Amino acid sequence: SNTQAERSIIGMIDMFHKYTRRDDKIDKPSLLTMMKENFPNFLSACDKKGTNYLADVFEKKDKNEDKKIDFSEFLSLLGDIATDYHKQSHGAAPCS
Amino acid sequence: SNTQAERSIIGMIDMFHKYTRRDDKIDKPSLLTMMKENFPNFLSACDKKGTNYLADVFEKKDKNEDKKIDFSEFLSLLGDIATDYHKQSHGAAPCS
Ligand SMILES: O=S(=O)(O)c1ccc2cc(N=C3C=CCC=C3)ccc2c1
Ligand SMILES: O=S(=O)(O)c1ccc2cc(N=C3C=CCC=C3)ccc2c1
Ligand SMILES: [Ca+2]
Ligand SMILES: [Ca+2]
Ligand SMILES: [Zn+2]
Ligand SMILES: [Zn+2]
Repeated sequence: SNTQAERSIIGMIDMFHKYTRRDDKIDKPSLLTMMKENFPNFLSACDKKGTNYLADVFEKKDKNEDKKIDFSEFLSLLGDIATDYHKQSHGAAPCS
Repeated sequence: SNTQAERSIIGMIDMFHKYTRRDDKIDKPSLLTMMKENFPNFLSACDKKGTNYLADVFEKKDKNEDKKIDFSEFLSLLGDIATDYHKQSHGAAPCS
């Protein structure tokens, strides 16, 4: 009875919870695994452009420098991926 | 060949573009239609709790007060919906 958009939001929370530790936050090796497992085509587009997105993603998104990615910082990471796909839809190259 | 997570991000951009005007932004009646069409179960949970989420969503999310919701403000709206589902998964009531 949920719509495609509601299922996508619910699945986003469930995806976060595949990778969290017991403090409900994602550490660095688990964040890189999450990216490889869930955004491999995005990552491959970046590599084609000469960008290794995994070299700096944790440092860029761990905004409070606690060495963990909490749910708010995870939303910001999904917002960056979504913003790259929105620029592509307007004719930008991937991973711009 | 895209994963479920990549399909969800792509579908999010496509959903934004169902509702934009020619300036790539969503006006107020189209934002309310988008919510009714895409998040009806979320909305129904809010109504059960006595909250009419559509009364104030535009005013809360139009952060630069230009009377349009641009892609950045649309991501913030999806982040609020996702944060409510993340609190529910931790045992909060819906639409808290
Ligand atoms: O046709 S599919 O490629 O299988 C597809 C997948 C997910 C979608 C998410 C959509 N909406 C979202 C809402 C909130 C967060 C992410 C996507 C809309 C359409 C979608 C379509
Ligand atoms: O089994 S389903 O209910 O049909 C489903 C639907 C969408 C998902 C999105 C997922 N990941 C997302 C990534 C980015 C933005 C939104 C969701 C993960 C699992 C999902 C599962
Ligand atoms: Ca952090
Ligand atoms: Ca605005
Ligand atoms: Zn959690
Ligand atoms: Zn656009």
